Amino acid sequence: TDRVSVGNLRIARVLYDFVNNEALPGTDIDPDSFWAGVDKVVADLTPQNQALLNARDELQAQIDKWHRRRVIEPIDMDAYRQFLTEIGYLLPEPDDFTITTSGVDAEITTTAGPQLVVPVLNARFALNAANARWGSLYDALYGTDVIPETDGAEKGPTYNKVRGDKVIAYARKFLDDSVPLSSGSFGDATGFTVQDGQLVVALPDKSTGLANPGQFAGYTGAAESPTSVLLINHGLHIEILIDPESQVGTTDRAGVKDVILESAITTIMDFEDSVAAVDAADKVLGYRNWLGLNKGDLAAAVLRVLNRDRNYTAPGGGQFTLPGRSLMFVRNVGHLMTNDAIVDTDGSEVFEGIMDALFTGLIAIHGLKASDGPLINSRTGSIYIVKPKMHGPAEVAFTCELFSRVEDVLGLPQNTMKIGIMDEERRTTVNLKACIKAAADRVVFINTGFLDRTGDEIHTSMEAGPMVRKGTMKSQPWILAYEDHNVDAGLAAGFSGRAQVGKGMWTMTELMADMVETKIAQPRAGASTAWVPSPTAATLHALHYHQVDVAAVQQGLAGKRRATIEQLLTIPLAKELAWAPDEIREEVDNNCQSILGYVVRWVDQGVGASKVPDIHDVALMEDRATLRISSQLLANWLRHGVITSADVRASLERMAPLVDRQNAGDVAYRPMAPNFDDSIAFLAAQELILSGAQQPNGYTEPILHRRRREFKARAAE
Ligand SMILES: O=C(O)CCSc1ccc(Cl)cc1
Ligand SMILES: [Mg+2]
Repeated sequence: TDRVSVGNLRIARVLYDFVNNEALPGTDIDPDSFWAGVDKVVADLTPQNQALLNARDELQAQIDKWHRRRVIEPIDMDAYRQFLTEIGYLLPEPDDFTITTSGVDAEITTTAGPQLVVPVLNARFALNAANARWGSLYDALYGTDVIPETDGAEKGPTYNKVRGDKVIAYARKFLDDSVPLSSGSFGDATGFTVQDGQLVVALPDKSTGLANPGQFAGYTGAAESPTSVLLINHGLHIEILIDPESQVGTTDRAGVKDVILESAITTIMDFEDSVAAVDAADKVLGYRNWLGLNKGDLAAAVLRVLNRDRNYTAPGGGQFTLPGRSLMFVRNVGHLMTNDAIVDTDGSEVFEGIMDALFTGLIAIHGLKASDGPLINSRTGSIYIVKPKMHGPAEVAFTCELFSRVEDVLGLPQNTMKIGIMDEERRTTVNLKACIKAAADRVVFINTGFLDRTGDEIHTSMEAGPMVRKGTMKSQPWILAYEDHNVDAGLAAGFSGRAQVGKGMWTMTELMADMVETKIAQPRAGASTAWVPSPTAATLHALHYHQVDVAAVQQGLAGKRRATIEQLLTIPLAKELAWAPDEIREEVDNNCQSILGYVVRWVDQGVGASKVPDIHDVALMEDRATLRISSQLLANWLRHGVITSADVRASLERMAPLVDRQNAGDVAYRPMAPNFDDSIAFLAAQELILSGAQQPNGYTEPILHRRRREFKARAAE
C-alpha cells in the first residue's frame, strides 16, 4: 500500500513524512534511531497496555455480578467496600509522602489562575488561547452579560456610552478591591505618575499611593506621564492602559483606555475529547498545529500569530519582561483507543496513547528551543502532558514508564515529560493518593474531570439500579466528596507551591454573569486553577483569583480530611418513585438532544467542540465527555425499565429536527431528519445509547470513531 515498513510497524506515509520533514529537523535526533525507538517502545509496552484494559473489563464484570446477585434496598457499604478491596479495585492507601517533581515553570508551581483548554486541530482557536495570557477586561465586561443589558445599557451595533460607563465603574471597583489606594477610590483618580519608584495616584483634592506599595510592579512610557501602569496581586498582573486619545479614554476621568488582566497563564492543547481525529490524516493535522505552536511559527488565516513577551519599566527605572504567552500543556489521548496511523504486520492498529507520547513528546522539544525570538514554552526544560481517563495507580505507573521510555528514544533527561493527572475515573478517585505517588516525580497537576467522572460513575454501578437525572448529578454526595477529596489528596502530597490543583470547565459560554457569580467557589475550595472555555472567560475567571487568596486557602486546608471513602462510594441511585411521567420525558429529550446536538457536528464535520445549543437553547461548550454521560444515563434508564426502547426512538426522532433547526446558520450542515436511517450521525446517536451498557466503562470513542470513519468514506465515493 502506501505505508512505510519499520520493523513490525507499517507507518502511514502522511505521518512518516510529517515526522521526517517537519518534526525531527532541529531536535538533533537521528531519524532512524527515532523510528527504531517507535518500533521498540510499541513492541515492549503494547502487551501491558492491553493487560490494563483487560483488567478494567474484569473488575467491571465482577462489580456487575455483585449487584445482580443481591436484591436488598440499601447498599450495605461495609460489604460493598470489602468486596471492592478483595477484587483489587480499592487498594491500600500508601504512607504520607511529598512529591519531588522539579524543573517546573512558575505558572504551574506557584501562580494560581485560569487554565484554557482548546482543540489542537483548530489552529485559530489554539492561537487565540496561547495569546490569551493577557486579555482586555473592558472587552470582556462590555461584550458579555456581566454588565446587564438593562434599559439604556444594551449592546447595539455601535458603542453605547451608558454601557461603557458601567464597564468603567465595574473595573474601578475591581481595582479598589484588588490593589487598594491608601485613601480614596480609583473611581476618583485623575492621573498616574511614578515618583522616586513610587506609584502616585492623583485625586481631586489630593494625591495618594497604594495601601501596599509592593503591588506596584512597573509601567510604560515616561514616569511623569506613563502610557500604562502595571500592578500585581496574588501573583497575577493587572495593567492600567492610559490614553485619553481613545474611544473610552476621552470619556474617562483619568484618561484610562482599558484594564488588561493576566488571564490564562496556562493552556492545554487538546488531542483528546475536544477534537475529532480518527485516522492518520487527522492526527497529522493535530501534530502539525502542536509543532507550529512549539516552533512559534503557527499562523492562521483570519493573519493570526503568536504574541511576543511584554516589555516594562521597573519601579526603580530598570527594564524587565513578562511572558506574553500562555504556557502550554498538551492533552494526549488515554490508554483505550488504537489508531490506524500505524498498524502492525497483522493489520492490528497501534495504541494511540503510545503514539501521542512519542510524537507530541518529540514535537514539544521545539518548545524548549529558540523560535526564529526566545524559546516559546518551558524555560525550565519541562514537557507537560495531561493524561486523561486513567483507572488506578497501575495505569498511572504505566504512563510514567511510557514517558521514561519515550525520554530515552528522544535523548531527553529522565522526568522531562511531566504528567497532569486527570481524576475523572472512579478507580482513580478512590485510589488517588496512590495515583499521585505512582507519579510522584512527574506530576504537575491533578484535576477533577467531572463530566467524564460522572460517566464512569454511571457505568460502574450500571447494574445497581436507576440513576438520578443528569442535572442532579452535579450536587450528588459522591461528586461533592470527589471534589474535596481531590484537593485533600493534592495538598497532603505537597502540591501547594509545587503542582496545580485544578477543577472543571464552565460550559455555559454566554452565561458569564453566572460564571462570575458562582465559579468563585472553585478557588475558594483551594483550587490553584480551573478550566474556562474561551479567552473571554479566562479574563473574567481571573477576577476570582484576585478576590481569593488561593495560597492562604490551601494553607488553611492542610491536614484536613473532608471526604470519607464511604462518601466517595455513595452511588447516585434515584429514590423510589422519583419522577412523574413528564419529568421522565424531559430528561430523555434532554439527553437525546445533547447526544444528537454533539454527535452531528462530530460525525458530519469532524468538530469535537463548539457552542452547541442545548434543549433550552443555552449555549454549551462541552467535550466528548458529555456524550459519555448522556448515553450512559439513557442506557441506565433503559436497563432498569424507566423508559422503553420506543421512548428512546421517539425522543431521538422528536429531537433530531430541533437540532437540525439549531444548526440553520451553517452552510455545511446536512439535516438528519427526516431520513434518519440515511444519517450516519443519527444512527451513531442511536447506537451510543442502545449499545451504551456494553461499551467498556461507557467510552464512546469506539462507536464514534467507527461512525466518523464511515462518514469520511461515504463522502469520498
Ligand atoms: O475532561 C473532562 O472530563 C471534561 C472537560 S470539559 C471541556 C469542554 C470544552 C473543551 Cl474545548 C475542553 C474541555
Ligand atoms: Mg475528560
